[PDB]
Amino acid sequence: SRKTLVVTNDFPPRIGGIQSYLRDFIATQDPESIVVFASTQNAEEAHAYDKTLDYEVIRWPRSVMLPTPTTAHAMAEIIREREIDNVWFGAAAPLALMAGTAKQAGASKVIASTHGHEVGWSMLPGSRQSLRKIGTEVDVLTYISQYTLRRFKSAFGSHPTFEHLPSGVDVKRFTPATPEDKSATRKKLGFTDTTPVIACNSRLVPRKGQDSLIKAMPQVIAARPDAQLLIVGSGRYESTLRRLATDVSQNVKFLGRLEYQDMINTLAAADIFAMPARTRGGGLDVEGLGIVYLEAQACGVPVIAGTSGGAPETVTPATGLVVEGSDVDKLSELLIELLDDPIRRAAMGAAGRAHVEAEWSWEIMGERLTNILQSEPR
Repeated sequence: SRKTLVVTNDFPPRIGGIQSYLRDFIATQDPESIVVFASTQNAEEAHAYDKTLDYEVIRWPRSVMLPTPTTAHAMAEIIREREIDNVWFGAAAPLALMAGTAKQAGASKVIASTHGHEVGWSMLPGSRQSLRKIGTEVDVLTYISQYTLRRFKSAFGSHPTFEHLPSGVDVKRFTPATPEDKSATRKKLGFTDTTPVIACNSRLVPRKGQDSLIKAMPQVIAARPDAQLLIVGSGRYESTLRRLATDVSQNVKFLGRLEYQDMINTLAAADIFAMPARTRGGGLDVEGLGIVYLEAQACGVPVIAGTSGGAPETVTPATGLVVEGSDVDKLSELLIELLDDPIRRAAMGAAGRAHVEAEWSWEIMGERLTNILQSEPR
């Protein structure tokens, strides 16, 4: 059994995408084979959280962990003292620059995780050479999607192996609603069993395409006058969305950021999950993990996904439809068609559930990580 040190600037109790990603992947592993070396944003909250866990977390008493000589030496000391076999950098850039030190300290395998923003036109000076350095010293680079892999090109060079490691989804928490619960959820929203419901769970930013959905609504309600769009989440773009929703305000609900279970109940009672993510910000504002699509499929709800980044990779033609987010006419058409086709929706939702069970659960994804951490070095 190989022992892994996870070196990361991103770790709970701080909330975020990489925090959730690492927290959940670590949880799939044998706790005796895991040590975490993490930065500390709040020392009292960090300590309280670490007490709940069954594996060691060593806190670096800095808000930000940086690849300095003293951080390198501190890491090296942990590698020697805890007899570490693997060093897994939670984010490749910049911390995986300490990979050389990790190996000198006794680690026989270095893994580094990418998240999709390492390569782009806003890259800082020195960054391309850093990615090369990281590449030569890292044995396994994990990547979240085929899209990101393509975007890297040969930035990391010829040494590392690339392993696909997207997020899993908790298929026990996200689960299809019973008819009774679905009816009760709808009643609490002020709807009935026949109300056409489109749900969108996501941060309220232009990228997620809540604006596209709102703009499609006039056409959708012309076909289905009682159709309801549920916008679940919070973010800077809220006031724009509300402005955009003015002339369809009776058919669009802003539910705010909902409590976890309430959000699941709402998602599971919907007819369609729709998030037509589009790529913006000169190509730099792109969809990464697409977790909301996985959650929807786990709840047995048909999905409308955008063409942005790795979003299409989370669905199959059997579970969802991919749409160009900026094509509002095509979006409303797709929405109307699916709302008029309950038989297909039931089949798409059923296929959605089967798809996440077979390829997206934390049990399935956990196996991939176990292989990376427990295999002999190349």
